[PDB]
Amino acid sequence: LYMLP
Amino acid sequence: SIRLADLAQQLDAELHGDGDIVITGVASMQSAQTGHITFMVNPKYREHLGLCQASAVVMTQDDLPFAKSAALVVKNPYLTYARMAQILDTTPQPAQNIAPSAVIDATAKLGNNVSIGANAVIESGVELGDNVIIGAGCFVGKNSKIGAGSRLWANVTIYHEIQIGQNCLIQSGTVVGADGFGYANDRGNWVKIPQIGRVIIGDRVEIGACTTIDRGALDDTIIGNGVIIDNQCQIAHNVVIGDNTAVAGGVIMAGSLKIGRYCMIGGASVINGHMEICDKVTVTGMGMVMRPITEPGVYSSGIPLQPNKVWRKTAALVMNIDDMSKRLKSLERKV
Amino acid sequence: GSIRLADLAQQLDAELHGDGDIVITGVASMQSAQTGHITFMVNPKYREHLGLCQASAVVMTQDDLPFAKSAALVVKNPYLTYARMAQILDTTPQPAQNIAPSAVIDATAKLGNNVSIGANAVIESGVELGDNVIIGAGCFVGKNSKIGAGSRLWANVTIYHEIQIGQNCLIQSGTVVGADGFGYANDRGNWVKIPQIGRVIIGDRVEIGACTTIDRGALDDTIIGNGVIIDNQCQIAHNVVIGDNTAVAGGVIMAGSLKIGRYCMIGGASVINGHMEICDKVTVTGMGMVMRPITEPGVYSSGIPLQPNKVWRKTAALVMNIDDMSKRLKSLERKVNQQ
Amino acid sequence: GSIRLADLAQQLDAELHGDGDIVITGVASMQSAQTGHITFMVNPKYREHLGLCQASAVVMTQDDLPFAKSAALVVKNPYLTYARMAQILDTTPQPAQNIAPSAVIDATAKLGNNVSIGANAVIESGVELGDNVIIGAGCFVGKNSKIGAGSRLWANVTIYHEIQIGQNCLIQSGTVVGADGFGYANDRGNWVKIPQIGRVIIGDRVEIGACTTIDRGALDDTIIGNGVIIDNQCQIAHNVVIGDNTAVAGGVIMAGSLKIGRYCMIGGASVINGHMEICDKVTVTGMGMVMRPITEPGVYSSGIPLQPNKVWRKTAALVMNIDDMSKRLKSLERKVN
Ligand SMILES: CC1(C)CC(=O)c2c(nc3nn(-c4ccccc4)c(O)c3c2-c2cccs2)C1
Ligand SMILES: CC1(C)CC(=O)c2c(nc3nn(-c4ccccc4)c(O)c3c2-c2cccs2)C1
Ligand SMILES: [Mg+2]
Ligand SMILES: [Mg+2]
Repeated sequence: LYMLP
Repeated sequence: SIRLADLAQQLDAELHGDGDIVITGVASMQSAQTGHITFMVNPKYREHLGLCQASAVVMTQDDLPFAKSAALVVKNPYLTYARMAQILDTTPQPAQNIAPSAVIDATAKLGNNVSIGANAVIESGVELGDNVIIGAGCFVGKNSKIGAGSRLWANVTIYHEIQIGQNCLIQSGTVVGADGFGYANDRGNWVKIPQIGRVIIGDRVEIGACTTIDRGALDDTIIGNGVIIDNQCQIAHNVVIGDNTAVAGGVIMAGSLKIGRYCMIGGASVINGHMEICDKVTVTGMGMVMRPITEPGVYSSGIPLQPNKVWRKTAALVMNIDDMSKRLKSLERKV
Repeated sequence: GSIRLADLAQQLDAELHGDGDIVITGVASMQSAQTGHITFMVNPKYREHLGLCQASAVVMTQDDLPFAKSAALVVKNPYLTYARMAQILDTTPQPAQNIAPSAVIDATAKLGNNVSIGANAVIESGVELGDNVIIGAGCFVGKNSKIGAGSRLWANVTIYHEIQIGQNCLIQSGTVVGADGFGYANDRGNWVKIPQIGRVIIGDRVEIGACTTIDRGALDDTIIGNGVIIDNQCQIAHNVVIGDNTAVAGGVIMAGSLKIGRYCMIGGASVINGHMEICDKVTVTGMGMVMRPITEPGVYSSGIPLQPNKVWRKTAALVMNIDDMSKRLKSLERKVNQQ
Repeated sequence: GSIRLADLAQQLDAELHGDGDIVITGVASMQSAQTGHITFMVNPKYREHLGLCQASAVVMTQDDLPFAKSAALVVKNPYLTYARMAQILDTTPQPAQNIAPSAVIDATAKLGNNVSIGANAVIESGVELGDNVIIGAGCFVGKNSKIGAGSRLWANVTIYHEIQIGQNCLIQSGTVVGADGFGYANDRGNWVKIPQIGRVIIGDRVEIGACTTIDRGALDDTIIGNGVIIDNQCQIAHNVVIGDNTAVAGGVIMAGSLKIGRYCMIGGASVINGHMEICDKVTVTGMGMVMRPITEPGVYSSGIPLQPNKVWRKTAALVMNIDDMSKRLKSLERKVN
């Protein structure tokens, strides 16, 4: 997901 | 450097091939050479494993038919990678022994195997647990306590009356315990509210670089055990973060926010304060968190990128959406 | 630090009800307060809970007084009185005391009286520190910079050259004042550095948080007015001007040549574009995306808040396709108009 | 350093009109310029205002010349000329001079010629500093890192271990190069730290602003191309690759394994997703929410800008409820047809 690991 | 068989034993992995192979380090699949162990998680890499020049590849059972070298079969290749990387870790320590240029107050208390780097400054009353390492140029303020096995890289600032647990890691440029942003207002003039709370950091906390965590106003800012915080984060006074929560880079949190356990805060999110987020919440990147979150799950916000010509029309229509809504209502009425 | 309750009430201009010989040793929250502590009540909802607070004294209003279960200091404004009394009883240590032998101080620096400079601080040539200035451990203060009387730097603060800081400022650790602005010309794709030979001018009673960056101007100066408070993780580009008494919350980014007037309140993580002006008495709420000048006072906002991710996917897909929605609307209006 | 107008003119490839013996001592803005200063005009609307400028000389174009009220330097590009002449007349000090007695320098560090290292800086074992490198006060340079000739670090910069930095770079204070990025395996809700054993490779002529953080790679490297300029308080995650000559403005957050091509321009406060590619010649305007790969050159934007709060409340509520608006629209379309 967006800006997640 | 370790014999393959000895390594597979420490990793609880089923070895398939020569156990006498000497492994010296970890490498990506594209980069691995003789001596390297690597891993795969994506089945896309199966077809070209004969192009991989690692001595050993960590994989699953479903991968083994495609292996073209010694393999370590395991259920979780990614977790096995984390473990074998710790075993083969090359990272130096922030410091070794106590530097003669360090400046250490006489009333500081140090445990066994404390290392303090060059030109670090340790204030009166500080307590450093066993095996604690303080990088070069750090500052540790009055009466602060750092638990055993914790490590600060170079140029970390810890204020006074801060408490850090065991086996924490804090990267350079980070500031723990600065004043919270607290002011009364006297006819338009700001009046400082001294911030005499503290920061309490649990065990096994990792904090990134150029992150700031403010001390509380009266009671404390609290970071739970196992929390990980990335770079460029702001954690305001009296925030409370529950155990094992992960906060990605550039997240900005306002005062008196409470985050539960096992949350994931995506990069560049903005979380308002005096509110609570329950356990097991994921906020995706750039999330504008305005209201409490009371149910676990994934939450998101933001209108994503478009070609500039398209964006100009999108933003103008959105800005005039009330007119659109009125025209829709007028039309319903007429129809 | 310890003070008789009667002395404290006089310094606060409060009405004392109770034993003025009580010794107060510190401020505490209502939940945490114990013998020797003063606390305060701002929310009369807690009137019925005061018997549970074990503070030696509580700051409250006249309407609150009949509900007290302790010595009470009656005031018009408990919150402002709390600020004042926490200053009187402040336990915050100083960033340094006296002049550390490990400090490195150019022989041409000029110190006033009662200056303190902490361990391993570095002071460049031509620097002037006014009376009672305090430079924390590990700071750097560049050539010819001037820091006015009473101002204080926490540890590991970086001030560049030719910076001017007024009186009674407070700067938190990790902050950098006077770095190069982001200035480049461009010769066929090659960036050509524009030296940034302006300065930063900071007024009096300015408080700056931690890991904040304030760039110097390109020719003329970046200016921060008197009584300005700026939080952590802020970025102030070259040639920004901020008016007196403005407050900037955490993570705010301000592009070059922005002018902000007086008594503004900039909410956290706002993004303020440059070469434009915001007038006096403007509030930008958190995460505000400021693309245009603001010429009237008042409260301004932007941003679409959080939704459940499944809901958000639909919201974002429909918004991104809103031009088609607008075309459908106009077409239907034509039909209803019989054209 | 003071210079004769004719000599400055020669160094600038400028056509001198006026007294070549005028002594120029500094650069100044048009309004601040006094005797001894040189300044420049990029906007021909100031032509009628040149008599109000107290500079000893003005850089302008051939079309401006008839309007001069001072010695003029005629050039094709006054702005580029300004940049060049400000370099010649730069008053910016060096971050250090010579090697301070308080610096702590490991015996195994290799120092080139004419290296300056400021007070209380700390240089680890195996470090190599090329000719004319300057390390500001209070810096840290970790084991085996290499900094090429002419590169300069302002005060209180942190370089970790095994970092390669090229020639003629400039890094502003508070910046951190080579920290550990997020790298964790999840083991039953418990985080297991993965050592980050890749590096950062920064090319030549790179400028990095203040309090910017660049993480090292997990196995392979984070890579900054040549000629890149990066502003303050950017986060560059592990294994990001930024192509040559790209500009990144202040406060940009990039996630891991993002690849940015050459000659991009990333506007301030943008937020860029990882494991994906942005091609050459892309401009993202300020505050861009870049979730998806960008595969065509050009300009991209996002974001709904400020409104009066009373207006914003309706805008945000209507957008949040836009699915219901869309359904109503669909069902009015059926009812009409
Ligand atoms: C200066 C003051 C004493 C009062 C004040 O006005 C203010 C303060 N703290 C804030 N924190 N955040 C914040 C921080 C991080 C994320 C999101 C929000 C704001 O937006 C804040 C504001 C403002 C609200 C609206 C405009 S300024 C403390
Ligand atoms: C590199 C250059 C000489 C020219 C340039 O392109 C540029 C420059 N300064 C900027 N400041 N900000 C900014 C900073 C903070 C908040 C909001 C905006 C930008 O977005 C900037 C940009 C860009 C615009 C669009 C893409 S990059 C200086
Ligand atoms: Mg930000
Ligand atoms: Mg020293």
